[PDB]
Amino acid sequence: MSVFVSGANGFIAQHIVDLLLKEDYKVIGSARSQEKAENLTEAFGNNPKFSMEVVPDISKLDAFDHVFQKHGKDIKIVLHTASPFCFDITDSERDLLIPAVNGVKGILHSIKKYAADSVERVVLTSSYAAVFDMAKENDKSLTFNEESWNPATWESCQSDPVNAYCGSKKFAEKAAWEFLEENRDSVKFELTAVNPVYVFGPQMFDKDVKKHLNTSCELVNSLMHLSPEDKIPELFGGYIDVRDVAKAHLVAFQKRETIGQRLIVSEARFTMQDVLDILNEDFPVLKGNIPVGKPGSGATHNTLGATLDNKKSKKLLGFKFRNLKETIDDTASQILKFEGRI
Amino acid sequence: MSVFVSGANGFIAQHIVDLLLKEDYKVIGSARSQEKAENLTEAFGNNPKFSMEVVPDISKLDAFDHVFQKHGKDIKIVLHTASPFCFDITDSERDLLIPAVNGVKGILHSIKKYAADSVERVVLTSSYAAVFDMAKENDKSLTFNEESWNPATWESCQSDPVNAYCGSKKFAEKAAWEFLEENRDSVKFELTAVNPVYVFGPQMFDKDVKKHLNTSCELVNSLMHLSPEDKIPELFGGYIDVRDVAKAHLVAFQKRETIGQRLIVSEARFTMQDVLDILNEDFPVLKGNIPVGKPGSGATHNTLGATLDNKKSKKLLGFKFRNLKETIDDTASQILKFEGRI
Repeated sequence: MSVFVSGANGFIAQHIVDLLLKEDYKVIGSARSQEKAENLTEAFGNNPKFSMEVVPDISKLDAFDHVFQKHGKDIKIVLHTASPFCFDITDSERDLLIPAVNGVKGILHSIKKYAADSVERVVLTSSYAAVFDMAKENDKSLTFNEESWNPATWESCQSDPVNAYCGSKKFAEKAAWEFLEENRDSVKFELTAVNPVYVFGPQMFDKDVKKHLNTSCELVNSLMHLSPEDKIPELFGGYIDVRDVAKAHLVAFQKRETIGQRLIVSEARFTMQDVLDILNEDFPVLKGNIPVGKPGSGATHNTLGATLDNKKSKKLLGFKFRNLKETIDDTASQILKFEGRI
Repeated sequence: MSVFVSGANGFIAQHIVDLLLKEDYKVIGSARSQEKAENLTEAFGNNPKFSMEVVPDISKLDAFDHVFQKHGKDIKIVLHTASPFCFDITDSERDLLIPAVNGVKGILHSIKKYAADSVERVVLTSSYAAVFDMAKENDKSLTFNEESWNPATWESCQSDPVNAYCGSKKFAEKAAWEFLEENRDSVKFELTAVNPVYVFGPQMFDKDVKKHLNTSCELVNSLMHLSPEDKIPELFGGYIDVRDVAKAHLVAFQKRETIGQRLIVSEARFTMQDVLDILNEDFPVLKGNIPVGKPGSGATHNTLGATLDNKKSKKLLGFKFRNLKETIDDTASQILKFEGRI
């Protein structure tokens, strides 16, 4: 009853390890170096049921061979949360697209060779970037669901860095499904994809906040630090708390009904205005020091773009998600506690 | 006199090498790998006036020690065009900001250590990203010039990946001027920064087009492959032809008047509509197959944002720049001829 979590030091991944250990699973994780592996096992307080392997570069196809060669008979569940450790914008194909695809193909081929009969479930951390149409998010008449796929092609997505990045998520998820479709009679596992939107919420450990804020929580951090007259960035998307994302990964491998499914983990829509309203209303230390904008004109009070219909995902997952106030509260409070501002 | 060109296989740098050889300089370049080094020397016809050294990682502070130790007495000009390879958007400080700064400090420390009395001129390839205020580029009432610096701070630029990247360019260039200020008595060299906008134009060699289009020319390529009913991306900026950027690097070290200067190399403003108009007007093979948009509504006919005042740079450089028609024509024609469409 052992579970392998790749890139276990990640924002989402640390919460996954946390939940797994609280549910009395044995957990094996990967990090890019011995130091990082040690830091994490120490952070969890040398739990006997938690062990780490070192996997320095997941962009290589043989990266996960040793772990499955050494522990393959013992691993029942694989939660592949790790993404290629770095990328660049020139030669998108060689430096972003190909590594993204191999980053998924490698671990699956490791399973096929050293654990074709023991691994029962694989959950892939995907993204809403593999689902949506970036140019059509603002179209109120449209609806996107679990069956929606990013329309960008291998060639067309290379237009600019942002499109290329979202394209890499599509082709990464596609390679997973393709591997299983073709190797179904050669592997025992079933596959599920978890597709988060913008991920907010507290870091698993308080020390992390200084270095390890993800892209979404960085947006909150910057808002907290803007002057009263500073401009408000224009952003629209779904939001989800990191703990709900972590919980969804467990439900993804635990339930029969999540087999072969893409699960969009999103609670509702937001804009930066919605985040600003919460910051102002909930944090006396910030009130008067940050921008105010136009209170109550964000997506928590209005329909501002395409409908994200993840009712299937919600039904399948079977647990209620944290709202924006709660996730921003926890995110902001943790940063303010790290800054000693209380 | 022997001119050192870091990252000599880059889009701009290949043109710099071409120009230098034509003016009968001896050239030493660097590339991240032996393969790339050998590919470049081959492409230039195994010209014995041109040699290549391997420098895998420019952010390691001893990166360039070997080249300047063995060639320091001979190297009189340094054209630092290389930027860190790879980046990451979660830990922007560790994976983007610090490497950018060290990618500049390293080579300058190498020069101080091994070529303090011989290197006479250093030219840094910086960027208009170090000059502009991204949020104010919109505002017609505002002007940016050679004395303008990106207002983003080390903390504030970390708000998002685009801002972080732009911030990294600021801090890289800042480190260069600071190094010279603090070491003026211990080094001989004078410093010049070249700061390009969006760089369009033909690759030095035709075979490259398949893999090696930079971010800006990738925009042109993507426009050439849109259907008549596709929507056009919304983008505003300055433009410059790659050959003019390359020439400017030579002028930047050849002239006395460019000592201690930041030179913004930009001809005029553009939007994607201006690019579309050129593609439709000059290429029968594209017209009727790509969007038309709203012809003549672009930045070549209208004022659509802040004024880029580089009159000082243009005067100091002393040569006229190619216009948008010219640079897009050459970009598209090379792609079309590579696609056998002519």
